[PDB]
Amino acid sequence: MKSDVKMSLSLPDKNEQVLFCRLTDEQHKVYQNFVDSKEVYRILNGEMQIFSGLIALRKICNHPDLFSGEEDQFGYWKRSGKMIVVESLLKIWHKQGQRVLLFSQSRQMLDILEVFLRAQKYTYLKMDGTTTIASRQPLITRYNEDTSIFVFLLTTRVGGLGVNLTGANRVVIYDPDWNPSTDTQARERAWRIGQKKQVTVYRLLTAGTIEEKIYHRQIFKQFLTNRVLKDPKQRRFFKSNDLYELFTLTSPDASQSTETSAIFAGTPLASSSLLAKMRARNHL
Amino acid sequence: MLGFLSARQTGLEDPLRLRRAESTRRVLGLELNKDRDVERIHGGGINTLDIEPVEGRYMLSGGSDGVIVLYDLENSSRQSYYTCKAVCSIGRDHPDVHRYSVETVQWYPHDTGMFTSSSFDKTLKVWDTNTLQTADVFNFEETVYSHHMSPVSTKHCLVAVGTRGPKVQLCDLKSGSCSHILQGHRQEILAVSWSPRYDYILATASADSRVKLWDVRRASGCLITLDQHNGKKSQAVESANTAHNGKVNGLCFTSDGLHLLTVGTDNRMRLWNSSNGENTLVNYGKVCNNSKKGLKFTVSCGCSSEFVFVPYGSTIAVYTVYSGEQITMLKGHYKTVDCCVFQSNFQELYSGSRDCNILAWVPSL
Repeated sequence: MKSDVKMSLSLPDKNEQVLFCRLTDEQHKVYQNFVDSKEVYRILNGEMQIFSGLIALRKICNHPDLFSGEEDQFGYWKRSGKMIVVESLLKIWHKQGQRVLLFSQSRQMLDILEVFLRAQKYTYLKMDGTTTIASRQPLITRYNEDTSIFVFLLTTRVGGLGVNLTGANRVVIYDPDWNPSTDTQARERAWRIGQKKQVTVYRLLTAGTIEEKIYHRQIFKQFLTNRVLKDPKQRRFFKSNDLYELFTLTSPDASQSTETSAIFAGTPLASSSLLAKMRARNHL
Repeated sequence: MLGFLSARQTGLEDPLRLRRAESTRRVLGLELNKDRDVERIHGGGINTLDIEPVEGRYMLSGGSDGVIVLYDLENSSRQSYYTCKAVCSIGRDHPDVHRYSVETVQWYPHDTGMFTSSSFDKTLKVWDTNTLQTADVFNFEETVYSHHMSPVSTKHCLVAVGTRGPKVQLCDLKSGSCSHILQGHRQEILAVSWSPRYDYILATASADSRVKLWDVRRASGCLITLDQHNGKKSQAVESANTAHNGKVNGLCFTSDGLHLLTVGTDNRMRLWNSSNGENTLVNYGKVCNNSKKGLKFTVSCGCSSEFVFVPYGSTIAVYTVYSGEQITMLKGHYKTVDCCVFQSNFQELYSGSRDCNILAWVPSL
């Protein structure tokens, strides 16, 4: 790990927050209609693939215009709470003069974010799967060398592993993924060797929705990997039924705390050593 | 023999000469014991025996009724006639008794404080000999035909288990890992035996008429496949290179570990160069066996010539390993003999058979 070898190489401090972004009332109505519509009922009956319902709810939590399909054009940022928080963070960070990585698993919502950035006056650069590979290295370089480009747009899985995006200072993960490793790679890509300034990661979640359960699954898988690879003894965080049931909507009203904080509420052998080890392992 | 004593006193011959010559003479004079008896406690046939490697005093015996009896072979009485009394017993009333026949029992090498027993109840149990309680249990998806711990390993403590599955299991007695398996056989693995010479060399004999030597550290399958003809009938390896023309149901490395004795259901025993698996073409004649499970047979140690004691019907056939010459038939059992174990300290033999008897063969005079 970077615990025993840390003293040999430097590492700037990294802070990370998980913002819980309330659903907008129209977005909330669409989500509740979907979780009450007969499609999720058929999913619970097993007559239809649950996967389409998952994709649909992820689309809803990203932005209603994905699922549903002036100041009313495609992808208006005022109709999804996560885009409200992205508005606030982008404005504040631009006033601070920092540089942003904007991550999202969906390329369609990546394009929605592009259209939003064009609606604003932020200079930006995009690299995704649609860009030719032979021209991927220039864009990164142009972002890393100057400061006249503010926000760089990614999905978590484009480019080679660990493309050198060092000139960025802040990073926002617009939506969680099922794999913990792709989000860990997203945050790692900005915060690598030879990073000059403190990098902070903001994960955007919608509370009480499918996205919160995606983050819970991500933490659960990370815990499983850690238990297997570093230490078996580990404080248990989760419930079997609550972790696996992921077609409900309980948005917080701020009277009661969010599900994540409720879950994370606390924070030669001489035949006798051989026999001792056997009986020790067997009593457990 | 007075010549032997005189040569030893006068330094003409090394005492090694007298020791090994007298060991060979004692083995040749093996006969039904005149003044010795073994206590009878198994309700069924004895499938396996094991005298502890250090001090050679205590003997384990697994019966077809699932009980495991621990005998003291020392004549602690003052008479010339004694019975090998049973010290301990995993009987039918023990909470951890095997539900079916115990097929292999083996003392832990390097220490007598632990032993192991595998049964057709799909379990390899590790017993603390003092408390006589199961220190551990390894469960298998299919019945165990044989198992063996390395008699040499100061480093590893793996138990090689051969079940009716086509995979050789390696159960780590250090922190319990029974996941390791060896692929390459195709039918039940009727016998397994670690090399006494090389730490990580394991020979496995299976009903597919093949014997394979594995370096268990290795990631690339078996080292050698034994071939009767050594290449006279050569074919791309899918079904050729068979050790026998039947099921190979018994393995035994020689005392030095430089050769391997394999007995198969084609009524043949064969001797193999353990370093390249070449057949040495030692004849041995016809060795009658039809056992559908593993056949336990042992070799002599500390003698001028090495001997092999093979169950032969209701008898023990004693052969010279490197010449194949038939020494004799020990004839005292009433049913087919399942196992024979050799006490090397005094050139004694203990044979267990289906007649619920353990018979002791001692040198005469």
